[PDB]
Amino acid sequence: MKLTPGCFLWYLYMDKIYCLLSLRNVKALMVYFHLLDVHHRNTLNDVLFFHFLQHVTNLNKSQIGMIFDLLDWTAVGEIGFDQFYVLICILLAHQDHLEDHFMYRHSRPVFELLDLDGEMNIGAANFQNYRFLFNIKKQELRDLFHDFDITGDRLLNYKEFKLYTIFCTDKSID
Amino acid sequence: NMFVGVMIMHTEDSMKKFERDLTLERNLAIMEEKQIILKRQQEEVNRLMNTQKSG
Amino acid sequence: TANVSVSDVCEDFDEEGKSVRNRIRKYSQTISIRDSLNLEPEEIQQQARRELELCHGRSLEHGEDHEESETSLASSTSESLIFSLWKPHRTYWTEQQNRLPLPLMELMETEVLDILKKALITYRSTIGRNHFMTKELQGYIEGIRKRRN
Repeated sequence: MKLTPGCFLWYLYMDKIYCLLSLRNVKALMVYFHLLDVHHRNTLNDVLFFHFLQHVTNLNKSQIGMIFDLLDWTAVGEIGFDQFYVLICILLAHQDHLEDHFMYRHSRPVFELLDLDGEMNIGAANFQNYRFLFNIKKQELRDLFHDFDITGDRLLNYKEFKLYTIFCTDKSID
Repeated sequence: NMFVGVMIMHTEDSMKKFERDLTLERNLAIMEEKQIILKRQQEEVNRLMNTQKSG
Repeated sequence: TANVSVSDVCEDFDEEGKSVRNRIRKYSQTISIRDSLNLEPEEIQQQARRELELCHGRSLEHGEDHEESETSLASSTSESLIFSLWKPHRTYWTEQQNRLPLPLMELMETEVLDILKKALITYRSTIGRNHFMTKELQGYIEGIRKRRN
């Protein structure tokens, strides 16, 4: 198989969702994950993940720890190969201008990445974590939160988040 | 007791209408900003269609 | 030592249909001319970039792939990445033409396998979470992997 049928379908979905499918990006990510995972137990330690983040993206230690905590939903103290691949695809050279539109497109559900609690609601801590992950002004984030909170309860539903993402994508395309 | 009750909900009924008017003004501003956004989007769509027709 | 087959490394990997062997031969001829004329490295790189741009910029009516290639080469970062990808592949094909495979490749493979085994043992066995030697070994392994990648 071409590195499992599930990952093949994920690569096909990424190619259908992105203008450029690159060349062996998933293979390079798998090679980097194999290099990071010393024991080759399909998992990586927090220290190894922070070392890889400092070597590649040169992110802060607190930001790397927050990203690892958000990615590892199992809370087992380790990050899997699939989690590392998902994080790499979410980053996708975030310094580029088109990476902002790629992150606005996000993924198929495009809600659970922001909703760390998982109760179909994104809080102020989740908004701050998203603003730490992707650079954005605090005033702009507050204005976006106020615009999204139509009911004034400071809670974002899945349909409201989808509508906001669609409006942002339409504004960016136009 | 009559003085305290009279004052209590005289001020309650005074600020209730004030807060309702302030929330109505905020809702009017929100509706107007949504209308401006919609008109801007429609103008952008029409301009894109005109450019595609003329190109 | 790329340790790759010449027939797989020069199988016209370019999507424009241009001959990779002919492009490498033209690049080698240009490099020989520059070496005879004592050209500087910056001028040599500029000439190689111009040659790659000319190879990509064929007649624009013969397919829109050439126009897209020229538009990509008109940039800086994408053009530099394309030139770097073409130059390493050209060097690998040129080395594989005459005689690439040779000794010390098995030595490098054995060294990589030994490093992987040592890293696996160190990651599997960790008695002390606050120990210094294990942390230093893991950090050195991570740095070596980052430098290799």
